[PDB]
Amino acid sequence: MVSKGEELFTGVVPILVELDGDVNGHKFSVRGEGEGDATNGKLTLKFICTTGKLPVPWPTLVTTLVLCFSRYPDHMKRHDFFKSAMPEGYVQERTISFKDDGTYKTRAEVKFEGDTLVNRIELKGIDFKEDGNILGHKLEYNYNSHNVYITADKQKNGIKSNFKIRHNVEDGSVQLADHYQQNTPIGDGPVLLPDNHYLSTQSKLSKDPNEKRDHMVLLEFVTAAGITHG
Repeated sequence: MVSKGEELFTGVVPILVELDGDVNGHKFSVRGEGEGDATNGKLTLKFICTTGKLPVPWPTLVTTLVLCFSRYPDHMKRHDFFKSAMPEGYVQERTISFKDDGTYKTRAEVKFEGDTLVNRIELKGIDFKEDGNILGHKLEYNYNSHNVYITADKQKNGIKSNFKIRHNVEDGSVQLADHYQQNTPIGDGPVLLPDNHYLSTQSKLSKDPNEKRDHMVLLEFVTAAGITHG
C-alpha cells in the first residue's frame, strides 16, 4: 500500500449515492445503493428517482452518479489520487456542456460515512431545450466505452479531467456531453498527485424487472492505464 486511503479498498465496499437536482426548474432526487471493489475495478449500483419520473435521461447522469473504485495496476498505485484522499474524501465538481443544448453544473462530496462510501451530489441544469435530446428523452438506454484522461492540478492539490461522452440518439445521431472536471481533497492530509494517465471505462445499463419506480441498474468497470512503469 502507498497511501493510508488505499487500505480502505482491499475488499468490497458498500456505496450510497444521493443526488438532488434541478433541470430548467424541474426538481428531482435520485438515491443509489450497491457496492464497489477497486481490486477488480467493478461497481454495481441500482438508482431510483425518489420524486417520480426522472425529467432527464438516465444515461446523462451516469458520470455524475465514485472513481476511488478504479482499478489502479500495481505499477500505478502512486498515481491514485482518489483513494489517497480517503477517508476524509474529495470534492468532485463538473460542468457538463450538452452540444447545442443545456449545461449541468455538479458538486459532489465522495467520502466514507461509517463503513459506507457516499457520493452526495447537487446538480443544477440550465438552458435545456424543451424539444432537445435531453428534456425530450431521445437518448438510447445504453452507454459507450470511453477513456478519460487524468492530470494533476498542483494549485488545487488535486486532479482535473476534460472529456466528451457520446450519447446515442434514437434517430441514429450522437449527442455530445463535454465534461470539465476538478477534484480537491476535503481533508488536510497528504494526497498523491499523479503523472498523466487515463481511465478506461465500460458501463452496462439495465432494468430490474420487479422495480416499478423509474430506475437504472448500472454495472461499471474502470481501470487505470497509460503509465510505462511506476
